[PDB]
Amino acid sequence: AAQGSAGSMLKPQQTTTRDLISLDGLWKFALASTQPWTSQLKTSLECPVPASYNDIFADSKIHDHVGWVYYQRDVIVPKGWSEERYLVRCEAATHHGRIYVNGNLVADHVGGYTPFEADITDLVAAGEQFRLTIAVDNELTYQTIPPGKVEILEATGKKVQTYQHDFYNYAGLARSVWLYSVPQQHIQDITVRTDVQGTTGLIDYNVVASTTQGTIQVAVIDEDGTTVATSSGSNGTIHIPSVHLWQPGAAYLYQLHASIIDSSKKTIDTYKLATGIRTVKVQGTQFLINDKPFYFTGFGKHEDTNIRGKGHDDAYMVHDFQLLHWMGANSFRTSHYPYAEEVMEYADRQGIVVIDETPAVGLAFSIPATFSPDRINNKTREAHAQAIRELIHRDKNHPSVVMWSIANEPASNEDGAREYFAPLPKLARQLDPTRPVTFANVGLATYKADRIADLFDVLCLNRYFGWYTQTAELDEAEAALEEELRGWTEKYDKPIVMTEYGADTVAGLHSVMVTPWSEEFQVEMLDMYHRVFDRFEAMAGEQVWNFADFQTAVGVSRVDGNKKGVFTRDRKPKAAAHLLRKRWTNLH
Amino acid sequence: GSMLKPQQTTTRDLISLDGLWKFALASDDNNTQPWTSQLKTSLECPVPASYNDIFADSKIHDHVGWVYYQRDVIVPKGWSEERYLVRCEAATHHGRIYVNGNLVADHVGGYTPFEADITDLVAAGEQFRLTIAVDNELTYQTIPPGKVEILEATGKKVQTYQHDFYNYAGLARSVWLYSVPQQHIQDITVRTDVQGTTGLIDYNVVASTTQGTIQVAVIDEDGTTVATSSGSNGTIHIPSVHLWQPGAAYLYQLHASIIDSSKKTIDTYKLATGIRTVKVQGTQFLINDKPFYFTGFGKHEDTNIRGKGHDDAYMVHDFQLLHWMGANSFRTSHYPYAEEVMEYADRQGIVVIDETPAVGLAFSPATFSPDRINNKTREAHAQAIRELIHRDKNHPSVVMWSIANEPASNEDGAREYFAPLPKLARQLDPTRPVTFANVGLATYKADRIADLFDVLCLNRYFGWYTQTAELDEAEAALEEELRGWTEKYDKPIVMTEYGADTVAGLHSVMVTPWSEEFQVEMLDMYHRVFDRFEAMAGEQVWNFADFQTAVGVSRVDGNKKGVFTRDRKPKAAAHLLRKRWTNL
Repeated sequence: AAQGSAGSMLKPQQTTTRDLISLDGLWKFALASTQPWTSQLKTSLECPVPASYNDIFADSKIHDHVGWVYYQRDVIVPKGWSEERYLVRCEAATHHGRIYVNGNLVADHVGGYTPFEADITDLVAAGEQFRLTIAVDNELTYQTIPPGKVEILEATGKKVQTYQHDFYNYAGLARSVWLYSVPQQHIQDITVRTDVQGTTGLIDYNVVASTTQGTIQVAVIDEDGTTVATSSGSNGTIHIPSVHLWQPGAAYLYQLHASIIDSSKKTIDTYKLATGIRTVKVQGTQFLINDKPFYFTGFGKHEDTNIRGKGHDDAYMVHDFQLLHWMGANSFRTSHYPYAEEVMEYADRQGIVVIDETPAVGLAFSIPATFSPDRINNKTREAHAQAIRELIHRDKNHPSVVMWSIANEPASNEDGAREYFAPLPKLARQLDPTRPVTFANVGLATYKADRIADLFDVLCLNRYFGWYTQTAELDEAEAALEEELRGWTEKYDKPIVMTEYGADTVAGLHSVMVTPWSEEFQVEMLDMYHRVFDRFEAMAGEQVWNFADFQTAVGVSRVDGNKKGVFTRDRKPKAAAHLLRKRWTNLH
Repeated sequence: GSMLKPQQTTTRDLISLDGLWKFALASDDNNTQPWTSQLKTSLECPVPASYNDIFADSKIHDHVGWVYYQRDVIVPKGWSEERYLVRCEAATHHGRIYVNGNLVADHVGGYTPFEADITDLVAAGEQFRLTIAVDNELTYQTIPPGKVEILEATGKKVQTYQHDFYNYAGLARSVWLYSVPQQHIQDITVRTDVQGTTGLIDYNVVASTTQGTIQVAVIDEDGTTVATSSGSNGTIHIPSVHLWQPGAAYLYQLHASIIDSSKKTIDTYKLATGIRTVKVQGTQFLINDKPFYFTGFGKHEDTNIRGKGHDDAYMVHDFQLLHWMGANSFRTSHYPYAEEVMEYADRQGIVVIDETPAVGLAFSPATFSPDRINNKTREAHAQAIRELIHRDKNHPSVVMWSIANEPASNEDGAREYFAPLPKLARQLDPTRPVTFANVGLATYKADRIADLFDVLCLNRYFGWYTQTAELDEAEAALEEELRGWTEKYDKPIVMTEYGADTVAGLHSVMVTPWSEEFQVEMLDMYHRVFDRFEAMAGEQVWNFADFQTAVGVSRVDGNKKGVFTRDRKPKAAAHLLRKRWTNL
């Protein structure tokens, strides 16, 4: 883990040449008390892996814990492995993960939403058994990339985790853990850039191999199963005659088979990696996927379900996606962190557009000046960029991912904000020149007051007039909102997307009168917002906040988390769901 | 036709096949044999789950008949010289495994494993297309029984059945590819006895071939081996044993290895056992020779979207909620649950009543005849006992088998039907008492099955059905029945189920059903009566949590008799229970 760079490999898969093993299951679990990774574990406490631990146990001490926790289990390297290089991966640690093989530290990793792994091949032998213990610290600071500070309670002395975001600070191994193998000479990375000449579809590729052994073949197969182009070399471009384009309601995916042939006509490594072929351009006030203009519809979302909290779930993913299709949503935004990788591949097959967001949420203090040597400084920017790299490295390939979101609701109206943010969108366009760049702008940072927006390609606005400013005054709110829309459309020649608009709603709370927290009120606000968007020709999309009720930090104005959900936390449609379905399916 | 739960050792390997499978349901195309081609679906269905609620699509949820799960599988290169097979922890009722178009297994239990040795069908290091066909149709001969019918006007197929809960279908439990040595261990058996302070156990391993020798280590929780033995089976004493107790789980690990001509280990298996005895004497249920009282619930394999699908987190949380409220037991309501739950219960010190999938042997027409439930049905019923007991025999947590829930034990034919069944059970496993859960109509007068069973499991719901909202009246009808049974039979009585429906948030200070308060009052008044009867052996409230059911004008989006909500939140009764169960 180095400054200015990203060292993950490709998403482990199984092949004729590589082997894959799941470490998911229950693991022994305990709380920081000393040096637990040097002996076995002493607990009847077992925690499921793909999951956040906080809610799992029905224990207050555990849920409330500030610091490190310890997952542990034994592992056996299959005896079939020697002559194969093998290693241990975490798709994500809560925030700060550490990997111990038997009681030597083998990896330390600061991102909370991106993979990390350790090559253990010289460290254990094929056929041998070791003690995998993984340490996850949930502590946020001013330098950690969702920012925060631990404090202490004057009377009881209890440790307490402050932060500036909405959603609860769920910790642990939220994403699958793996033990896999790769041949000594292997493909480590692949870069795919899809473009279109007339009707001919060309993808520039780039394959990275552990050594300089043999050569690099690439077959490119269609959905039916018949290869449609081939190539040699670590890099080039591939021509596809009469391409089936990946379309935002009509996913087409070709399968790029990268192989590492040895001296002779023999395959020694291979890797299957799906791409779809699509361009993304912003021209002025317009968002083009495949040179036709596009309008987002959908939600910012969360990784949040009932007991597992943030832990990725196969069936909620599929269900969630069906609800999107049910209502004719075409996109969503990975809200305030990168989601599980498997959600991105699913999004690709599913033909859903994604706004991929770094875990930079709450870069402000006004939910004290936020950009200084105290709160958000240069060491913080360093971590912010560190996170931009790992996200892009990981996600660069998904045709569904369509624009990077640098941050949520940063204090972009304050002195200091511009210096801070300047290198970040520039980093993004550099590492990946194919997609546009944005961040979701807060209400305070008005068109006048914001000093960041010009550095970005698309304008993403979060607004809540009918909620905060004009509380229940929908007409006075329609005033405020078009005031603001005008301001942006006049000052800038970018396209605009409402990334956040909504109102807390308690399922079953009804009222014939104007009343916030009533299914009815939610409808009305949503509806008048829509009416306003349609009168602005500069709008390029709309994302309700949020998909579904979700858990947040304890708070008096938070009714057991955030209820701005259009669906309940158990995924049941409020009235708003049906409004959105009616608008999204019945017009363009 | 099963084998020990696959596990990774030094000599066995093991891959999970869980994840997104291409999913499609059977239509009446030209394509009558979908298992020999790529599926036309662009639907991916998650595996550990069950499919009905997953797709937000009616036709899918409503479907009667076959569906197909399909995916590609790579047998590892290193697997050769080794023996490998594909296991299904469970299907919906009827599962068929196809390996490259080839029918390789066909299995009729709904909640137990089935598997296929495919070592000669696919080459190690090669890829194959695995497709699994699961049929959800019940009949008079399936183990939950029921008939399929046709809606007169529209023509739509519909599935009738007799039991409460919804008929969630699919691959509700994990799928595996796994390696095993040519000369492998196939089954193990453990029987734990207590002889004063010393624990004894009789191991019985069954390997594939008879060369080399069988060796056994028994390691304590601290890593130190504590008795050793040689031979395909023998009996072990453990000096000052650490007993598995309902309050305090303790699990010795039994390593059974298959030594060869030399001093090398060709195969090996790790099998957890707890040392504990179950005796029923008189009206008493004794665990390790002290009186025991079941506290807890009938439960269900039911969560929100995955339906019946096994779930690690809800598992762990559920148990944490038993601990929270001082529960000590539960009943695998109306089907054996997933294997790993039973394992977990072992580690957790939670006692289990293991029930077969046999509910709804009741048509309230005459239910026991050559039409509804005949010998053929009874064949299948004995098969489930075989497969249930074969799989679960080893668990210190499992403490009783439950033959069936709420059968018409009061009708003619009932007796001829059940007779062979508990005999079968006691023959397959002498170490545990046998029961079934008695329905309300089958009173202590009317019932004609009960004498044939070790423990009496009942599920009275007077305050609900009978003296609906008349608790004083229900109290009487309740104690009347308990006099009856305790007067008539010299056995332990456990209220297997009991309690009233309740809507979270619905409240009242008076006697009003469907209010949180009414539930507390019913549950309570029952406990008052249980405490007066010396023959009582345990109480299990009817239900851990709300669960989905067959659609009904009397079922508010499922059953709400649950003590927690479907997303597992405490109702008023949860607290009443916690108070009683922790404190005395």
